[PDB]
Amino acid sequence: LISQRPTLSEDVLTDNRSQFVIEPLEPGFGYTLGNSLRRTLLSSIPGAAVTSIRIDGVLHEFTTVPGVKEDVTEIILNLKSLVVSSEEDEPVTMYLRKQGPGEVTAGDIVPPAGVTVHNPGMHIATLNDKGKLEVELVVERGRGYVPAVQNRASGAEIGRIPVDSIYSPVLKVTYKVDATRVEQRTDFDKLILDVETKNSISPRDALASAGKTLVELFGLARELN
Amino acid sequence: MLISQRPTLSEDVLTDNRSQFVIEPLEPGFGYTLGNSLRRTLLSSIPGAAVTSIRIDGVLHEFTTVPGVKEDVTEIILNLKSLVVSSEEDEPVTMYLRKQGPGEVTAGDIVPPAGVTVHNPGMHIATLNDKGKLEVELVVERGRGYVPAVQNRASGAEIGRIPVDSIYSPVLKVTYKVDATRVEQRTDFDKLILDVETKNSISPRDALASAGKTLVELFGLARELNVEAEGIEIG
Amino acid sequence: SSSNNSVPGAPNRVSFAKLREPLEVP
Amino acid sequence: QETTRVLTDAAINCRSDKLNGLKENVIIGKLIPAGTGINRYRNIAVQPT
Amino acid sequence: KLHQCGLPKLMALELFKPFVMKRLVDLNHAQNIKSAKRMVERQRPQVWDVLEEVIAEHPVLLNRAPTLHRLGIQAFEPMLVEGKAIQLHPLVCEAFNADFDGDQMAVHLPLSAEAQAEARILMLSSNNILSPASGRPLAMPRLDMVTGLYYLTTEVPGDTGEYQPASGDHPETGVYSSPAEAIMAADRGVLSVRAKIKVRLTQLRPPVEIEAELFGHSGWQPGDAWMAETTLGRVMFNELLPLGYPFVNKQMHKKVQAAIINDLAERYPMIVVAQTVDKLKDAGFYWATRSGVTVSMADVLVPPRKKEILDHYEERADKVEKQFQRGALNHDERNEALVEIWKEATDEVGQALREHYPDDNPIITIVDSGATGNFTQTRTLAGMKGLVTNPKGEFIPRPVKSSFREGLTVLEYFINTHGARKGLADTALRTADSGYLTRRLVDVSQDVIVREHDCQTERGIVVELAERAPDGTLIRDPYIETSAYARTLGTDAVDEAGNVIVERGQDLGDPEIDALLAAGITQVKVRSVLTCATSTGVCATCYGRSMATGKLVDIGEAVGIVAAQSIGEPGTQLTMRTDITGGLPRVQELFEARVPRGKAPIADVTGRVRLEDGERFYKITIVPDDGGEEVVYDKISKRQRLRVFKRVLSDGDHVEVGQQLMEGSADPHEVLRVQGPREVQIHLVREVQEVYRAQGVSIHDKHIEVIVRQMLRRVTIIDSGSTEFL
Amino acid sequence: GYDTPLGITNPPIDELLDRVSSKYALVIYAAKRARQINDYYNQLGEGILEYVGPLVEPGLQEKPLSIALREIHADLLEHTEG
Amino acid sequence: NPLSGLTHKRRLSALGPGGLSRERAGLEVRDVHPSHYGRMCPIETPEGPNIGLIGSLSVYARVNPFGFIETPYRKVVDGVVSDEIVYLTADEEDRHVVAQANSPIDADGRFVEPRVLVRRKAGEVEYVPSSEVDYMDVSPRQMVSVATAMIPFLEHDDANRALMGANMQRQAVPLVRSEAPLVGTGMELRAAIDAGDVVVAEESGVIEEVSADYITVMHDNGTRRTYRMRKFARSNHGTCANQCPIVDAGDRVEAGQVIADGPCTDDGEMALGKNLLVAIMPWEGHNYEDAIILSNRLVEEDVLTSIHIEEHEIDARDTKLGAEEITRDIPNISDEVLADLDERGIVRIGAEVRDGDILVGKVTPKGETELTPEERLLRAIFGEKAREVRDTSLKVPHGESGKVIGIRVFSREDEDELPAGVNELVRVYVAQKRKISDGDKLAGRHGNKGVIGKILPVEDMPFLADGTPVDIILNTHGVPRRMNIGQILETHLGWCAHSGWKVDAAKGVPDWAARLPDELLEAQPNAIVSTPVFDGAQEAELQGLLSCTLPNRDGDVLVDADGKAMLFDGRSGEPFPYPVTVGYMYIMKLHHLVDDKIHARSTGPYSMITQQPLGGKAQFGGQRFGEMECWAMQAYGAAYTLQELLTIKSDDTVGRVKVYEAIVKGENIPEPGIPESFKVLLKELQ
RNA sequence: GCGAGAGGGACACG
Ligand SMILES: [Mg+2]
Ligand SMILES: [Zn+2]
Repeated sequence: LISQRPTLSEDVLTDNRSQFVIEPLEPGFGYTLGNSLRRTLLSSIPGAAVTSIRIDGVLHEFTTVPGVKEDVTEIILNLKSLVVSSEEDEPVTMYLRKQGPGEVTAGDIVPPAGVTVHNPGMHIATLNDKGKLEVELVVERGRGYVPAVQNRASGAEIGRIPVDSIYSPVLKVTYKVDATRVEQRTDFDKLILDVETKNSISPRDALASAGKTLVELFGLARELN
Repeated sequence: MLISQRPTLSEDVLTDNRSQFVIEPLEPGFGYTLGNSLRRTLLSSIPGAAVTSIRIDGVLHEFTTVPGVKEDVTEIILNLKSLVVSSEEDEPVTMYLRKQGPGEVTAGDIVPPAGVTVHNPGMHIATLNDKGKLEVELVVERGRGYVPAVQNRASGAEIGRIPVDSIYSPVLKVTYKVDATRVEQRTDFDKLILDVETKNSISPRDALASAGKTLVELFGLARELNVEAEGIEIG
Repeated sequence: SSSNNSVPGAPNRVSFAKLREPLEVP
Repeated sequence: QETTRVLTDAAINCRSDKLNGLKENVIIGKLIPAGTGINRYRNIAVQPT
Repeated sequence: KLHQCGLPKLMALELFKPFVMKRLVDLNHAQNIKSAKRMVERQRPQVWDVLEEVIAEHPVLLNRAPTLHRLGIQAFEPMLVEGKAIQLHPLVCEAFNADFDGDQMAVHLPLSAEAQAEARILMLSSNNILSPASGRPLAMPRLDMVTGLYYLTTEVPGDTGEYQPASGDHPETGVYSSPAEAIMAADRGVLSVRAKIKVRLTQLRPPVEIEAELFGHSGWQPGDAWMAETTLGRVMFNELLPLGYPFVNKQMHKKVQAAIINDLAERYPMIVVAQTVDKLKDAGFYWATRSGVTVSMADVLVPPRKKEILDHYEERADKVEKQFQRGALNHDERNEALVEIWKEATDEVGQALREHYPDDNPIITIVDSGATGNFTQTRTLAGMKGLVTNPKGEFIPRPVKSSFREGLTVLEYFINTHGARKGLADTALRTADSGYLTRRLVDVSQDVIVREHDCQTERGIVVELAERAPDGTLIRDPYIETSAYARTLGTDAVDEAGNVIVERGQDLGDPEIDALLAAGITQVKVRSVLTCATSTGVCATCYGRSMATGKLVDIGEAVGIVAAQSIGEPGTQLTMRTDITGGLPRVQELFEARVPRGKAPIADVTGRVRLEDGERFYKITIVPDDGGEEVVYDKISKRQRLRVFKRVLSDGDHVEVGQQLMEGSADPHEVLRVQGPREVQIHLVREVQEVYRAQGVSIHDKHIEVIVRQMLRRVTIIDSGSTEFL
Repeated sequence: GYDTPLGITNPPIDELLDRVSSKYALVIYAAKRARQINDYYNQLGEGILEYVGPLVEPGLQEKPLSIALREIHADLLEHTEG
Repeated sequence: NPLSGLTHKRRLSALGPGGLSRERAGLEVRDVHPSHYGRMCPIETPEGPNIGLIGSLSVYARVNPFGFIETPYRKVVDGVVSDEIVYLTADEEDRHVVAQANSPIDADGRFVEPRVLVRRKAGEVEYVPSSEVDYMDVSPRQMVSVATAMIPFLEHDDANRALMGANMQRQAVPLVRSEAPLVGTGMELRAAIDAGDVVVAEESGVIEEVSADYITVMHDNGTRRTYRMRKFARSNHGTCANQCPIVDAGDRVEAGQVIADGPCTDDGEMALGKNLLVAIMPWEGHNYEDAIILSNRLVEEDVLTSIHIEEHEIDARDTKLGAEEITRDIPNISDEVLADLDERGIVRIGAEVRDGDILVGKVTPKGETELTPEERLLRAIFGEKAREVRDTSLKVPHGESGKVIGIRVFSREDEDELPAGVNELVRVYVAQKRKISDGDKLAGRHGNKGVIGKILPVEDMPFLADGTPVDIILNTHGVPRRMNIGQILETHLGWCAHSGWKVDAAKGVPDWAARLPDELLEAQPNAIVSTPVFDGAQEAELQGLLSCTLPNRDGDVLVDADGKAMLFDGRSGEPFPYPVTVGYMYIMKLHHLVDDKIHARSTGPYSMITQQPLGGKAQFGGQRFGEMECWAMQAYGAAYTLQELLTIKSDDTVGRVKVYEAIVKGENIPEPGIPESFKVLLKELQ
């Protein structure tokens, strides 16, 4: 009977991704645990993302703002890569204004206190001498994928453009087990998990949240007698 | 975040040692993420004890049959292997079996020293005839999982002792499935249905409790990085 | 000569062709 | 098939349909004389013991 | 589950609108019916709740046009499913002929209690496993399930965990105490699911031989224990079968599964068969995913010896062309020679590919598991396409010589397009023709329905049932599932005037045929629908077993429509022959009693024959033994060929009353006139069955017998007597 | 042996068949009994006639025909053929 | 899509006035005559009851002045394959002798081998020494049409599946992004610029201004031209027609350059669909028998989503009693529905609508009506109008919803051309961003059609060692028995293109790469390539390119030399015991979406002639229960269900109402009566 | 709330 409990060691490969190493897992409890954490990471790590935007010069998603090279739907698609981190659970609103020629990027937003944009270098659109963009985005906390909330579902005005929301800080999770499996039967697994997030939260926070979700979930099994 | 619907856990007894646990309504797809983990922990995380090696008097090279017994060596090894034992000492304890004369021999003949116990004395092992004598020494130890027959690494430590496959785990068979209960109103919450079957040593409820304990330990190893985290809470 | 060359803004779509085409498509 | 010929010669013969076939009872919307439609079962009476 | 079908909520709400209206009006959710109507039309949330409440235990009929046969429409238990597609159980696909590449299906809702009872009892999918045509199962696993089960139950020698019996140094290290221990060892990477092990099973009936060897008479298996050399795949499979079914221990080819499900259908209640089929489906899918069967460029192996044989046969073709250019033969003969040598070459290439391919290759495994495809498609895929047909039907003698893996050239592809487009157009026209034939049969035989349990008529047709062999043996007649099976004996069977073997009125199933063959008797007099004496319809006993249910037919069965649909289903699937017609048109002209386009006159009297071999015409005369007259013949071109028997009709040969003098298709009218209704009935049945077996389609004869009975109801009148008759 | 059936397959049909002669008989048997049950429920408030509404423990909102078929399973009915 | 528009033109319909019809069409006129080579594609054709009758011109074919279909040919003289193209009709073609397109000329017009495959007079194919050859095909793919020329590895597919792929390439809906194919053909670009929708500069110049609506180019000499973009225009079949610029203010553009894209074009070239990661294993039977299982990413990231614009129409006309008017004032209806309507009827731009919502508030004179006698005398005293009207407004059909794009109003007051008797005519456009859902039809280019059985979450999908989930999983049993093994080769070459490659030219070059063109021994990731139709990547080249498949980011080859990969199961966690074939496949979104197919009826309009329910999805309509279905019911023996389906569900005009009332009240179903259609038959016989 | 025309989907290769 191997009397050794497992541990957890972090290895910071880069800023946005890192490898955690849990060992020694019980023979056969390798791939299993890795997948049980992969699912949790890709599914239930709460985050923030833009829920609905409003542009003064348009009323729906299928038109064009004057001047801008892209069309409202292209701007929606480009504003689907905006990674944010809101603190206040309630909905918040942040504005954006640009006049004259130039490249409108994610760095030109004016988020209120608490919330912020973590990739100023993204290209949102391009304007010209006639360009004028005035867009207010709404950010709400949530988890997973929820499609756009309908205008008539709420009391939204005509100018509202609901946008489907994908709150998921994690970006890519994988794993691999290196089991010694020596002939002396003192065998064990060595789960090397690799987690990469989209700059919203470091992989430490995502894995901690997954562990919290799982510890709380399995309370029912332990909480029986 | 508040789940808004706490999963429950109910059971339906099938036999004295068997159960069909139901967990409902788990989130989508929180039926496979934990079903396989619970299955693996049940199978190979609940400590137990069992035989590891045996030496039989009268047989040293002829590993087929044994004198004075109507059975053969394979039959004896099969019978001993499916024998339930509970122990507390970590080092390999040794046990003795000896029956002289004709008749039949069960799991009640093996004398257990202090600490080791047998939960099924009435289990036929072999039979003897023509004033036959059977004398067999067993090695029993505690552990986890299912260790195959350990190769005799020592050249001559146990000339008369042969190793054997060993079933340490208390739970013999676990299966699981999921469903799509209440697709519309409840947005397709999964219903994990575990079917667990265990040795007498423990009821399946206790096995699930131990599986939950070890699972919470392993998954809290992840939780002990950023305690002020955010995640799903049943509340 | 890989790629369809007689179009100005052609993306450089490298081709496996072994036989040259004497006649461009009408 | 051959609606004109059969219909007109039936008219000349003044022939009468008995309405006891399987396709004849489907046109007029009656229980087909087969399966659950035959009188052996259509008229079965059931009452508690 | 096999009795369930998904149903989108958007469809269930509209179908069940009045029901949900009533249910929610009862629940105060809407004050009056009009308010309920507005609520459901706007789809307020609680509606969904009530919808489920009503939809539970309420069958709905699913149908897919064309409704070729009875199983086209089946009753399923609905349930709400997200999305907008009717989720259909896979095992019913073969019944509907439904594939999921864009099909659509229609859902009807029975209303009255009679309609609901009919949907639940008569038409429920779990109650319709066997086809109504020949009794073979249609709810069995197919394609992915068959591949998964074949991978599961196949045994691979030299695999990890194998039972090695070496002794002296250590035990066998292959035995396992229980399937629980073996699955535990398989979850760990020790024991492969397809490794020869020895388990100690205690909840599965042993094979019959082991049953007699160990227990003898009445070993009650769930408690006892017995050793079994097997593979854990087979052990896991046998847990899917019912408890009492003996351990099978065979590689689960599709035919083996067919035999197993036939045995289950015959010997067990339909509910058990449905549950076993569902569990087989689940295991088949699960182990098809793990089977690792994938198709890749690397796994489509090419035969290494292609070049040498291609050069050999190209040299032979060059020689044939060379001697053609020297005038050795005409163009027809040289086209024949090229076609022959290239057919031989393609057959050889197929053989070489077959011998070169490994055993566990994905393509060879898929074809050899019975799941899909035939080896010709693999030969074309790797090997060579072979000969290709011109639009007229002749063979292009080139031929194509590049496999689809190697890639055809421009002209070879162009040549292939001929056959492809020809096949498609033929398919459409044949579909139309077979539809017309089905309509005609259904309209000529609908009024044949069972009416009496038994007419007690002593008459009955005869069935050959494994004729004698020249050396002297009982070689089973190949086509027995259609003729002898599922019929009731008209007279008892005896051997050497000994004890009775099978009494009159026996079902005559497979055990019964084995008893017959063991006793040595060959011929059996069995009742049929031809001899049934009932005034209206047919008596139940004469008809025999109902193929679907498996028991004797009911008193209300519409056997006529069942027979018509059975004969019209394999239509759209008969190919013609490359003159004696032998395709669907042959069936059409045979069932229409047409004068055959290739009549082969049969004699009308026995005795020696004066042959007069006619040139551009013919002439035959049979010396009558009544001596009445040697009925003379002429106008028969010098094209037909004297039929071959015992020998081919020779000068002075002793002919019979129906010896086909020449070759061709005899006429039912003349053979009726000359022999009688018995012989014309047997002639019609034999020809229709032969045509349907040219394509290898199995139809039980009793459907053809129903149609042929409906042919010969009427008699012509020669003398009116004195009663109103023309 | 018959494993626990569910939904529309319960009670097992093959056990019902022994309580009748042919499948068609079971159809009409159950349908007429279901009409009786629905009629009891529908007009229970007033002076019910010879309709003997449910005989086996009815479900909370068991559909009439289901109660009927279960009754036939428990040998709680009799029939006279046409 | 542009391909369908291009292919409808160039189509050759063998039926019409002065030509044979389908019933008159036999089974020899539909074949592929040997004279179709180079003049009519033998692959592309409808597969319904139109096979052979409807075809398409080959790529190089040109029509003679008289009407015959010519074909270019390279005349060979003295054994030298000159470049003197000459156009021949069928008569000249079969008069002379023609060699195959792919013959090994020795870089000077002389063949290598004596025997070359030659087409003789009467369509025969034989081998002839290189002395009698008189003409040569200009190039391979001279036989195929434009639609079929876009199928990569066509010479490995079968004629049936090639035909299906060619037919299905004309059905893809235009997506929102329209990524170009990783593996394609040289025909995409030409087929795109000739389709017409790709906006092209006629004369060179320098870009002056760019915006979503216009692209203003400055030419070399004085003249400026503002190309007007076509944004969100409804095509004839309901799809979108967006054009987006692909140039900036500083670019200079040569004459004939692609200035802007169309619906399905990506920087000039045709893009009918998207490249998704494909695995070729049978996954848990959800992808069973042509069913395909996608990943939720395709829904999350809008990989496969299309904008569909539906058009609704209503006209106010002069009625017998007066005129029809459209106003916000409407007979009794809750006021909330008027919230979306503007002051003058038609709804406001950008307003979401659903089934049953009002699009055009319309009323018509109710008819002659009777006042109560006291009301009538009081109204005569008033002189008041009846003010009756009856509300009949444009409401969307069931199962329709989405934003409102445009309201186009036509009135006689504005001096427009309207049909006589119509005062007002207003069009409303309603768009919906249809995602990909269960049952929507997806198909590659080689005839691998299939509906979407299930859309698994991203987490429970097979993922490579890198952790990238497979976007779609195709069954493996559908490949071998259809002889369309180009989907596998397309998969392999797609992986090679996505991951790039670099042939090790350290010791010369590998033998298999001897004939490989230069600047193919290396290729960066996402390096689009092209395999022409009948001259493209060989099997040996594919094996070689898979041998060198340079690692993505770490030291790791996800897909080994066999084209297969080690896949980790998404649910069980453990890897699949054998490697799986993974790659990138170009699959498309066919226009057979479920939302257009699902239908349900319980009560609707009825035919007045015979009182059967109406038919079709446009109206409510009920599914036909034909003769064959009734035969099946009779076979079962279900008399009562047949009576139900034929009597009180369809024609018992006195019975349908009773059935509705009985079900609503919960009573027993009434007994059926006599169908009205039988009464109609009786009256007609009389 | 019918008719004609056109296009299109689904339909056994042993
Ligand atoms: Mg289909
Ligand atoms: Zn009879």
